[PDB]
Amino acid sequence: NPYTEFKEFSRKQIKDMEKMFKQYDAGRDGFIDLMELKLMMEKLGAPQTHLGLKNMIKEVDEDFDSKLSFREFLLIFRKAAAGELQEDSGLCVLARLSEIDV
Ligand SMILES: [Ca+2]
Ligand SMILES: [Ca+2]
Repeated sequence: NPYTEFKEFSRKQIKDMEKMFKQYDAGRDGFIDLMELKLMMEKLGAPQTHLGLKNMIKEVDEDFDSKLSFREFLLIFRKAAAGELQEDSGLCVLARLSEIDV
């Protein structure tokens, strides 16, 4: 339940993040993998290097399967709002360029 874990976000914000997550999960498997993340960053207008994509995932990949669950996607926005993302890092750019202002 993301609504009890991520209290810093409104329901509308979480739903918007859910909508974006689902947009880029091309295979409907419930995850964003590296290839899917590559495509998302391309379509946001800020393509990332292969290693940069890997490092983006690694920062929030709590179950070490090299792909992002919806919970881990939310962790990106939590980190952005906790002041923990490095200036102009891939994750910072993702959070900025999404329509979601946390
Ligand atoms: Ca997927
Ligand atoms: Ca994972």
